Amino acid sequence: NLNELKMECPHTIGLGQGLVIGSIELPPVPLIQVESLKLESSCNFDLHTSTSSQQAFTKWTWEVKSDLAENTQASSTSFQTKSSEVNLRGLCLVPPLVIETAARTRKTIACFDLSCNQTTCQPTVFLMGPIQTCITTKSCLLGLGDQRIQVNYEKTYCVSGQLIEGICFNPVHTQPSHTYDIVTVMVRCFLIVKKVTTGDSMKIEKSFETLVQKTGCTDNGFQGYYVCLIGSSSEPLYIPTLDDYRSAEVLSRMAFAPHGEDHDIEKNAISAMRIVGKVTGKAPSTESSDTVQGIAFSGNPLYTSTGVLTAKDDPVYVWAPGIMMEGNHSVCDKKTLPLTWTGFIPLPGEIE
Amino acid sequence: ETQNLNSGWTDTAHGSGVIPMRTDLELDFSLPSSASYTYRRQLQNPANEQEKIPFHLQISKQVIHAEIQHLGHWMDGTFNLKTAFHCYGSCEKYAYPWQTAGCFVEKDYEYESGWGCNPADCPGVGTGCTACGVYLDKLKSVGKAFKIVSLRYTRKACIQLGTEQTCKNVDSNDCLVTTSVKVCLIGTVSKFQPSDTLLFLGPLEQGGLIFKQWCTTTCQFGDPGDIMSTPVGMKCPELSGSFRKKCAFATTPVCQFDGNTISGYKRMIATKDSFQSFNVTEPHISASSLEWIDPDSSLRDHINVIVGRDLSFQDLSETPCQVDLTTTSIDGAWGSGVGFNLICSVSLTECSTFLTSIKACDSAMCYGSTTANLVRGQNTVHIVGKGGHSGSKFMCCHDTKCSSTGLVAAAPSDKIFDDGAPE
Amino acid sequence: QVQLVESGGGVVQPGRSLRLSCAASGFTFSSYAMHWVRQAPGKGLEWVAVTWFDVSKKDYADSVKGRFTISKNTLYLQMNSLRAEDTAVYYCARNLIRYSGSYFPVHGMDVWGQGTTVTVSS
Amino acid sequence: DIVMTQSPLSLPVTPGEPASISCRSSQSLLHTYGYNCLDWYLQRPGQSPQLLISLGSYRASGVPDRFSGSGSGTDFTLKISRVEAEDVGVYYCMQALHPFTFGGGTKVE
Ligand SMILES: *[C@@H]1O[C@H](CO)[C@@H](O[C@@H]2O[C@H](CO)[C@@H](O[C@@H]3O[C@H](CO[C@H]4O[C@H](CO)[C@@H](O)[C@H](O)[C@@H]4O)[C@@H](O)[C@H](O[C@H]4O[C@H](CO)[C@@H](O)[C@H](O)[C@@H]4O[C@H]4O[C@H](CO)[C@@H](O)[C@H](O)[C@@H]4O)[C@@H]3O)[C@H](O)[C@H]2NC(C)=O)[C@H](O)[C@H]1NC(C)=O
Ligand SMILES: *[C@@H]1O[C@H](CO)[C@@H](O[C@@H]2O[C@H](CO)[C@@H](O)[C@H](O)[C@H]2NC(C)=O)[C@H](O)[C@H]1NC(C)=O
Ligand SMILES: *[C@@H]1O[C@H](CO)[C@@H](O[C@@H]2O[C@H](CO)[C@@H](O)[C@H](O)[C@H]2NC(C)=O)[C@H](O)[C@H]1NC(C)=O
Repeated sequence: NLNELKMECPHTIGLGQGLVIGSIELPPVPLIQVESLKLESSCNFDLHTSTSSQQAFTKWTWEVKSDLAENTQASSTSFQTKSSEVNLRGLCLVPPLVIETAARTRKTIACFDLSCNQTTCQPTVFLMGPIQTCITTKSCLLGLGDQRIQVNYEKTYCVSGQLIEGICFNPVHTQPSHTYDIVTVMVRCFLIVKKVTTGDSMKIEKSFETLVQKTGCTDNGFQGYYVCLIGSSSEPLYIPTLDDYRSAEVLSRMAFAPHGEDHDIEKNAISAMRIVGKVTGKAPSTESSDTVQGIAFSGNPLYTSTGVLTAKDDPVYVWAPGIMMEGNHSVCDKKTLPLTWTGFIPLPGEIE
Repeated sequence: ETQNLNSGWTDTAHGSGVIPMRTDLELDFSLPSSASYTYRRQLQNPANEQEKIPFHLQISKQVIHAEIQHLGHWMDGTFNLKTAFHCYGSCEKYAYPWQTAGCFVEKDYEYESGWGCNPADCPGVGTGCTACGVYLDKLKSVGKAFKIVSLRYTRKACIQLGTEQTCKNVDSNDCLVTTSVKVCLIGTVSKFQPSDTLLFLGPLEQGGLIFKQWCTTTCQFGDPGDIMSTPVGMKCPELSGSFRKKCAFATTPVCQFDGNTISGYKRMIATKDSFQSFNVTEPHISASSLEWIDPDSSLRDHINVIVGRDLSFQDLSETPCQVDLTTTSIDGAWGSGVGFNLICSVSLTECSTFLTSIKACDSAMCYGSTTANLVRGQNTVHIVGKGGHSGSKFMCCHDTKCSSTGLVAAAPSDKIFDDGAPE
Repeated sequence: QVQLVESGGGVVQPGRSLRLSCAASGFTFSSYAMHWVRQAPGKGLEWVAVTWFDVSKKDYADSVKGRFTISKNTLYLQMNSLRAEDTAVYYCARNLIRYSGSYFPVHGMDVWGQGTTVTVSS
Repeated sequence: DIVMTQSPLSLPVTPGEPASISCRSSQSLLHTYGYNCLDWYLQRPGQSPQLLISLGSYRASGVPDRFSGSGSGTDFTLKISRVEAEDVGVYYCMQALHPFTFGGGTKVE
């Protein structure tokens, strides 16, 4: 089976600026086949290979106790959790400056994230590149596992803004005025790891705790940032940028919706799941105490299952299938930051 | 008696109306909004018939002022139904990502033994709460809403009496009262009423919709104004309906909802033709009022004009404004089809400024006119007309003074003009 | 972590009043029932009262019914008209129950308080 | 009425042997849901009571495999294999529903 990933390109390519991005949800694959997943290209562009390397993840799972007596009533102790390190390959782990300078380096980034339940993972494939690749590539075929992905580049109207009564409106480029024409655009953000020697400038989790007005937390040592792309085509956006109104609004939407949008398959449209309960785990599994918490659930794959601990600047990657990891910024201990984040942003707009 | 004028040009022969001021010149007429009025006469003194003064009454388009309350942004939403069965304990509040939604309502169901709906994926026998909820996701702004507090209608009145000129805004309570001329706007009929809610799907100059019933105290999902984004925060409606605890596949508890699942914006879109729309030109908005010009003749005004009988003819005819006309260029073609444009160099003397009208005549009739405020020196005026036949050299005429030169054309508005010329 | 701490215990005369308190932490107070269990000096264990389904339903033992009332995430126990036979160390315990107004446990009292001492004899 | 009866009020034994404690009820403890509403508690000399068995035979979390619950209706039994030094204390069976009546205590040493 194949799935069409559509790259919605602007009509102005020669006079265009920024990147073009697209994403697609793939059918669920069982948990055993995850570690051997490889994203194959065969495209006519310049693929950046950094994301195709192996990275250690603390796989964190839960399961019912094997020695459970018959008719045992569910409780906080009728099930157990476990963690172990495993090498994952192909996930969206972009090095810094790669997405920012993709327009100049003419490189193309292709990766995937995972949204999993207890027995399977659903991959979300992201593909982003220079605007000019909308002409040099046009058509391609990516591959992941037993799935093929027909990549089509098609010129599309209002790729960076929103259509208001038939007229395209793009976000204001800068904010002198007050309140006027508001557009609602989709953003797709990607977590970036970037450490510095001395300052607190890279502790992005301290910015979230400030936005939710949570004082006294000290488990926010992670150093990194997010790179967002607006709509299907725009220039890369650095989160956080202290003078960009788009950055402050994207950051605010993250603080109050840490898990962002879901990757639901709205067929059947029966949203029912079972909440197993609050759980804690060891990340990494060689730790002597619990370092991450979350909510164990049973149901269809909904939200992303990958993240990093906000406590360590050396990135501790956690893959928790069947567990919604703690992302609420109002807590201090055992919180995580997602690898990818999709949201809808209200921004002041202006006509093209 | 009032006279309901309408916009449009009428072919008139040469001439300019002369009114001997034996009595007060009285005008009673009603004109539509978005229609400028041009009334031109020569006022003549009964004694000394060679004392003739120009009278030009120019009434600009009707602007409408509305005291408004900013209600915020109307918001579209998506009806999302979710059921969460806890394997034990109570149903947690604000512990899951779907509870970050803009607005939602949840119902907590107790676990009833003997119901039979027991899921097989709990770590044991699930006995906890079933949290059923409706969640409004992906809230988008669809436009701004304004409530009309009060309404006021003004029209700019400009008058050229002899060598004197003045312009003043007039409304219902502020009539223009000069020594010789009185302009009174006595009444205004409107399509807009107080307490109306004006919704703007896009920019101000793109039009609006009128809502007589906009949600206020009791707001329900599906009503006009159900979801509002205010500066203080999100104002949300009640999710009218009820929950029903069902069982799917005799295993998993699922909830269903009986009620409306379509947002107010989507229910308005499906019945958009049932809402009074209105077009907008030159809008100006503040934090407390909205100002625009209706261009669809939706408004109608009633104006009364009184010119006093005892004009100061001697002081108004000292140095009469003298204009000279030369026909220079002509664009377009002739006939009653394509219309034409006439360029004319108009040179006024003696006076500093002068409000008057230049007309586009041929040998027999005038087909168009243009009114402008001439500034001392040379003026270039453009006139649009329609008509003409072989040999009809188009020229520019001020009342009856036409340029010596005449120009022929080639092969194939909402204004009111009244200069007293014969039809 | 989860733990229960008792307080308010003392020593008074028969007919007076005393109020115990049990501060809970680490678990949802509406998911677990909260019991009071006393132990007279040198004697066995005696159940006193309980509250469950948040705090909307309450029950008591026959020997105390009408005299005690079981009311920050803390649990209280008002001991009124405390006659001289209630001398005991009073414990505070929790246990998981099915989520309903009808009390039915899923497991027994797993975590207890360290206990508080109250003796009434004059 | 309803009362619980425990056998040996005192059960002294060496370390490393089996031990048995019985608990008999006046009326049946078998609930319509299918669970025996009886728990087993242990009180160490200076400690508060602790949970051993819930609902007749369900071994509580953190309780080693040597303890075991069994029985139905009115005749219940607590088995402990290889008695250890930590097992010293008083054992109490408790009714899991309202009338929460206790057994009376069984001393081990
Ligand atoms: C991380 O974890 C923390 C802690 O668990 C969690 O904090 C909780 O946040 C939520 C909101 O995010 C808080 O809930 C809000 O509480 C206020 C105040 O509630 C009292 O007062 C109101 C009246 O003012 C009473 O009605 C109410 O019963 C309480 O007595 C509420 O006002 C909020 O309700 C509004 O927002 C809801 C959406 O969340 C709407 O569905 C709801 O309809 C309300 O809308 C309001 O709109 C109009 C605005 O004035 C008004 O006219 C309407 O009538 C209506 O009031 C909301 O319930 C909660 O208390 C916090 N719990 C804590 C601090 O312990 C974080 O949310 C969590 N974050 C993440 C990202 O996971
Ligand atoms: C986890 O998600 C998978 C994928 O949706 C679920 O497996 C599906 O189950 C349905 C019905 O049982 C089948 O029709 C599909 O073919 C299954 N897909 C796969 C890939 O196996 C699975 O049930 C979910 N886990 C739980 C506990 O609900
Ligand atoms: C607002 O103006 C639009 C045109 O700009 C009006 O719509 C047109 O009306 C004419 C007259 O019948 C039709 O021939 C056109 O097909 C209409 N549409 C367009 C796009 O021109 C509209 O009626 C005006 N609003 C009101 C309330 O009168």
